[PDB]
This record gives sequence, structure tokens and C-alpha cells, in this order.
Amino acid sequence: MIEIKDKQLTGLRFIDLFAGLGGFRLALESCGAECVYSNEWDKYAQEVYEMNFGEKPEGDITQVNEKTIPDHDILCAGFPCQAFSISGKQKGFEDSRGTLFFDIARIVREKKPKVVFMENVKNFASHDNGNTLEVVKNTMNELDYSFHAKVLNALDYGIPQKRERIYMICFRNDLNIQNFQFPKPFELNTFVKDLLLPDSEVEHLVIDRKDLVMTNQEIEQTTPKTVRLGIVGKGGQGERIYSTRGIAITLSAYGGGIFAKTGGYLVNGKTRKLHPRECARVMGYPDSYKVHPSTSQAYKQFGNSVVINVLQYIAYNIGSSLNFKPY
Ligand SMILES: C[S@@+](CC[C@H](N)C(=O)[O-])C[C@H]1O[C@@H](n2cnc3c(N)ncnc32)[C@H](O)[C@@H]1O
Repeated sequence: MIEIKDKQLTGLRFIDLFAGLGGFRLALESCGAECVYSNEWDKYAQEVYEMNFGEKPEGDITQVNEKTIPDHDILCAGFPCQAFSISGKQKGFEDSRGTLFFDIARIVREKKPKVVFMENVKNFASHDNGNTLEVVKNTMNELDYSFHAKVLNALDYGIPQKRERIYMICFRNDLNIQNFQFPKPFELNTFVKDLLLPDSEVEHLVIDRKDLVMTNQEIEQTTPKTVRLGIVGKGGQGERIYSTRGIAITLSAYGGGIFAKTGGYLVNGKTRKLHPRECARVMGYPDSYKVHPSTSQAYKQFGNSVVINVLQYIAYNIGSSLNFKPY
């Protein structure tokens, strides 16, 4: 989490949908915006949320009437990707029913926020030979919004982890915003080796194996790439060893293998899995954030979340365009 100097969104209100851990909340709250509504149905997630923020997000969203959602200026939603059963009139609003995205849209159509802010996985722009994107695009256009989207990788914004995701930023057409742009990349200076806790606190994550094979020499200088040092078992998902002097591999919420959701790292002669705290850090989160007591849920929650840093940079640029209005 990089801390922002110029608080561009002071005064502007927002809502937290599919809140999860509340990554969007931390990101916009660092730019001065204030939260007025939160929604998330996962029991284990609402718990870690009220632990930090003090409120229990509201329950199941498809049961919430849109006329009961507070006036707000920005709508945040890191929603789950689903295929659409669209054999209808080209693309559009109605062709959304049955999806979770539909809930976003039904809320936009009635509350008209100035901006709509979303994110999804890297292979979203190509899902179903192009028609998943198309639909989200044509639905926004119908509700009278501009549509900007680009794929960014977290190793380009100060976080050492390979991780491409798609960010979508929409502005109502009546605000006439034709100068917005995505953040520029910068050289990386923090590496996995810098995020580790002292060995004492991670002994119980060490995993010994006799079928361990070292394919490469250990790296001496830091690099902005993932460096594979060995294999365990067959050499597939969850059975690869990476260097602590390169970048961390993509955290996953539901991966398998011996080194399950975090991958395995060579740290001081032994091979271990990352701890939840070294996980928060690789996602951008700050040490003041109280993590969930169960290591299993925490790996799920973190692999599903957002890289804080990248969101902060875009939140700043949003405030920018909105705040530039000369005579
Ligand atoms: C990809 S993620 C959360 C990402 C969020 N940026 C965060 O930082 O964790 C999707 C979220 O959708 C929530 N969710 C799925 N279906 C829901 C529903 N019907 N009502 C409320 N929350 C729902 C999931 O539980 C998960 O918390």
C-alpha cells in the first residue's frame, strides 16, 4: 500500500459491492472518499471485515431492492466472471438476467453514479470468443456511460508478483470526461526476499521431501521475473520451487498440489509455503490489517482479492479528470 499525498476524492461518496476483504474500501478511503454501503455474503469474509472496519457487510445481493441503496457517487465492484446465455437481440441490458453483473446494472439504472469501477481476471477480454466483454460494454453504453478498460500487471506498480487483471472504468456521458488515462509503469525495487517474516515464526510451514529435484543454481542478484529452482513430484501445479530473489508467482484461491495456494519458496536451505502475513504483503495490504485466524480461509480470501497499490493509482486519476473543469 503506497500512501497518497494529494487526497483527490475528498467529499465524494462510494459503495462496496462483493466487498470480500474490502480492498476497494482501503484504496478509495486513502484518497478521501467515504463509504456508505457494503455488501458481501461470505460468513468468513464478513467476519474479517467487521474486525477491521467495524461493520458487518449486508447479506445476499440478489435479494436487495435497488431503491434502498444510499445516494453515492462511485460504485465499486470486483465481481465474479460468468458466461451469459445471450441468444437475444444483439447485446444489451436485458441479456444480463441470471448473472451477478445484472445486479450492478440494475443498481446503476436507478442510482446513476458518476463513475462505475470494476475489475476481473486477465482472460476476461477473451472469454467466450469476445462476447462476455461486449455485453458489459453495450450494457454500460445503454445506461449512458463511457467505457475504458485495460489489462495491468502488478509487477509494474511496485508489487513483486506476476499478476495481470483487467480494470474497467466508466464515466456518465453528461460529465464530458475526455482526458482520463491509465497509470504509467515504474521500475521495481521490492522483491519477495524483502517481505519474509523471521524463520522462527514460519517453522511449521516447512515441507520436507525426498523426491525434491534442484534444476537450477540459486540466483545472486534480484530480478523482475519468476525464477524456478526446482521441482517436487511430477513438476506441475503446486510442485515447483521459486527463488526469494525474483518475484512471487500468482496467488490462487483454489489451486492444488503440495505447495497449495502460495507456491513454494527456497528460504534458508529449506522449502516452505508463504505465511498469511507475507501473503497480505504480496497483495499490497498494510500490516495494520488484522488477518483471519484460520490459515485456510486467509489463503482463499487473499487469492481472491485485489492488489491495493494498483487500485490507488487509478483512484487518483479518477479524481483528477473529475476535478478538472475550466471556464
Ligand atoms: C472476486 S471477489 C471479492 C473481491 C474484493 N475486491 C476483495 O478485495 O476481496 C468476489 C466476492 O463476491 C462475493 N459474492 C458472490 N456472490 C455474492 C452474492 N450473491 N451476494 C454477496 N456477495 C456475493 C464472494 O463471496 C466474494 O467475496
